Amino acid sequence: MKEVEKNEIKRLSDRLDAIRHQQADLSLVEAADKYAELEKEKATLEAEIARLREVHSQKLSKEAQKLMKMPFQRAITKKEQADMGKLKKSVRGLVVVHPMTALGREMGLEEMTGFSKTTF
Repeated sequence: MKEVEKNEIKRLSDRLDAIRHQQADLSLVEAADKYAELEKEKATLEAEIARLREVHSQKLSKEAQKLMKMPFQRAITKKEQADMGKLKKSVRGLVVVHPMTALGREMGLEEMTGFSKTTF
């Protein structure tokens, strides 16, 4: 489905990036005005996108936030790692997140993790 949502995060990023590079060219000495307002525009851009990303921190993501409040869960031993195929099917579709992947690096995971609504 793709959703195109990723294009929007790229957009607001390009906005702030262009602003701080614009303030790279602008010194606080030569632009004790233009640089200062751009600091304000920045300050509010942040405050906004962080008000948004506090909604999206308290509720980190949809899936993520529910993975955190899951009933039956763990980080999977090498024993059930070798048996991933019999592991995931018995649970009736388990949810498994890898540590070295970005999602696992960000949520803090140093081990292969699993999660479900069903026992395992």
